[PDB]
Amino acid sequence: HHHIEVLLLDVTPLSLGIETMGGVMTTLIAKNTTIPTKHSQVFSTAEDNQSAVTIHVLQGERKRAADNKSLGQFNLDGINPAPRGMPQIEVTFDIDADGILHVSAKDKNSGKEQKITIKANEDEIQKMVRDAEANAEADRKFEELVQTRNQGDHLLHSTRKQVEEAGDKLPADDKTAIESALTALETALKGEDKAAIEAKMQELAQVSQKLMEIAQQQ
Amino acid sequence: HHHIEVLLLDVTPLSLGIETMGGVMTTLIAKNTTIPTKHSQVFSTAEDNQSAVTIHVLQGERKRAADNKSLGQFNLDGINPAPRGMPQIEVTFDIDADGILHVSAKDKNSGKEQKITIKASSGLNEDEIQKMVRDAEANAEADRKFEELVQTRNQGDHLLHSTRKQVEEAGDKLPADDKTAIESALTALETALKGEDKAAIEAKMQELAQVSQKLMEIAQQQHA
Ligand SMILES: [Ca+2]
Ligand SMILES: [Ca+2]
Ligand SMILES: [Ca+2]
Repeated sequence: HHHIEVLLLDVTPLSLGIETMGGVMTTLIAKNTTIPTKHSQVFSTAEDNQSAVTIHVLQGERKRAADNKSLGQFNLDGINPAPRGMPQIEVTFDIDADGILHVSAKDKNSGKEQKITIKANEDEIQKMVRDAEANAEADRKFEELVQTRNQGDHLLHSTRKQVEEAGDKLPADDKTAIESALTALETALKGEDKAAIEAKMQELAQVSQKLMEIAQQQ
Repeated sequence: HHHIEVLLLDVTPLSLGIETMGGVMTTLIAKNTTIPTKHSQVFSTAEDNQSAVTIHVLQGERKRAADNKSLGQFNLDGINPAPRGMPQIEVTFDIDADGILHVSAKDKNSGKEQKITIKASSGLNEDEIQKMVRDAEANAEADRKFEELVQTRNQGDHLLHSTRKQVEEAGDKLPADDKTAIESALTALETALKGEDKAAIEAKMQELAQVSQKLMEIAQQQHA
């Protein structure tokens, strides 16, 4: 008989994750995930030629990083120069039967690896859960906003880089409309309105058609 | 000394897991998990001295394994003899940036390892994805009931086998009335396991506990 059975030794009381760009908690191990378990996800740099990243370990159901429990922090340095998004940093959360959490960060290109060990009531747990359930909508809105923001900032930077290396190819009126749309996006990014930013991204995208060809023709 | 960001925004459309004992889907990677990601969990054999396990890979939200889509299957052979629950088999689901799912299984005692690669589009299409979601919300209560029933059944099966082993395990320092009453409770439990009622089975487990004091004592002395 070829059957396999689930070992259930324990469950996690709260979500476990790391802080990512925009000050948001990104979950590696969700609440009520069976223990022992090993989850890992791949992340990247937020800047061109960024040489190091900070892993800030968080516990809780809130979306804003400061609104959760801070478990620990460590750095991964020696990341080889590359555009943002290029380096691949694998972050692993490993929970054993002892309930002891191990967090590691590993660069796949350079092989460099760093890690920490994190040790460790019901009233505080339930307070965190209730507090999360009370603010749930604001938290969701914040999360979506952050994602939209990072996307927009990316769009802004990339479009400006291609505009600078475009000339003198890129024509007059196109460059004017593009720069105006870029300014518009930049102002939208400071706001709390997700829809306005989506709108500005779309607007910048619709005056940007020629840029693609120009960069492609070399 | 700067910010770290999510590499891809892509997420898994449906849960990914394997079939476990009782024909139930156990999820390794939940629906809407960001990619690339790697999840691993430890499982074991369901029978004594079992030499192999079948890893049956499933995609979907249903609790009955067959109600989900089968992605692929492979066997992990060469498992050294041991009681059920003893071998430690680590199953890993790894989705890369390309969205390709790699499933591996490794027995820790024997070091044996087997794996398969599952391509995208060997899963459900967008329409099928939405259909699966609807079907799961429609059947959620029944699926949950089936799942709980399966867990209860497996606990009961364990108790049955273990108690019968204790009788087998010496096991006749056990007197007249006791062996009979225990075997009767075991038969009652075993027939209850055939039923669809979780509470009835739990009841038979407790009742079996009420006839087992002498077994407990004898075994306690023999081990100690
Ligand atoms: Ca099975
Ligand atoms: Ca994960
Ligand atoms: Ca950060």
